[PDB]
Amino acid sequence: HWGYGKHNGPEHWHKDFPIAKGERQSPVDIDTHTAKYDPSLKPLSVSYDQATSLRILNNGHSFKVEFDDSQDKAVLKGGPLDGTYRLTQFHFHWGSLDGQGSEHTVDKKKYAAELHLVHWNTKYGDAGKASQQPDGLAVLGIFLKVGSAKPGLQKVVDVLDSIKTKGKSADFTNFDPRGLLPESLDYWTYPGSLTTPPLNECVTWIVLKEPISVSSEQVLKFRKLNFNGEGEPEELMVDNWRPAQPLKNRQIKASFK
Ligand SMILES: CCCSc1c(F)c(F)c(S(N)(=O)=O)c(F)c1F
Ligand SMILES: CCCSc1c(F)c(F)c(S(N)(=O)=O)c(F)c1F
Ligand SMILES: [Zn+2]
Repeated sequence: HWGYGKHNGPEHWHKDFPIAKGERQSPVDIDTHTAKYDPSLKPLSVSYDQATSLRILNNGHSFKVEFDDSQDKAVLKGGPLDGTYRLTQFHFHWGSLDGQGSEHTVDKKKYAAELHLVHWNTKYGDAGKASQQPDGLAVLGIFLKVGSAKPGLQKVVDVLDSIKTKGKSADFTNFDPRGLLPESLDYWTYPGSLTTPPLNECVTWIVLKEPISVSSEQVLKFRKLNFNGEGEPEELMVDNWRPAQPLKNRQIKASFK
């Protein structure tokens, strides 16, 4: 199985998923000085008022909150996107210590963690079929820095003890993902990929400029999770991030400055 260790981590993924060495892999370093301000980009429209979270689970590579995406309830549009994308899940990537954890970097800076709110293009009817298309998914990426607590994250942090090992899950209703957003929706965008196997090149990335702050106690709880299933050797779930990949011919566009 793929993972993040020395023997099954990012440098090994290309042997099962050759698109790892593709032309539009993610994440990337965002060079804020070469990114092109595009005055034609729209404001992002984040419409999460009717979101319905359902469950939270530890899948062995992160923890994920899944939403009811069977109706048009929590949708992303505007910005660089054509059409309408529906929120299906969010998850995080984070480090073994505060100076690393994010997948995207900004001028080579790593953040403590990165939140991925994952949406699929409604013209493809559902998430799996969307992941097979070059404009199938839109992932809103938000950086986490350690400082003051994010009140809206606490409901997530407080349930993680119940999903410590791979395969555990719990009901998780009435979680409002609006409480995980920073004030500004200024963003960078570029065409890329899933950052884990199968690494499909199906993602329009929209990475917010403004990080959210979370507390040390909040991120500490992420680090208590385990990659392993209950009954296997204990390997804390930390450093579940893919390093920056070559930008190749791509431009990163900015909605601002
Ligand atoms: C302890 C030995 C691990 S076996 C293995 C592996 F090495 C990989 F690199 C992969 S990969 N190419 O998906 O990382 C894999 F799926 C594996 F099962
Ligand atoms: C087939 C799509 C389901 S798999 C998946 C995913 F949904 C992501 F959001 C990501 S991410 N980490 O790019 O947001 C990912 F890497 C995945 F592999
Ligand atoms: Zn992710």
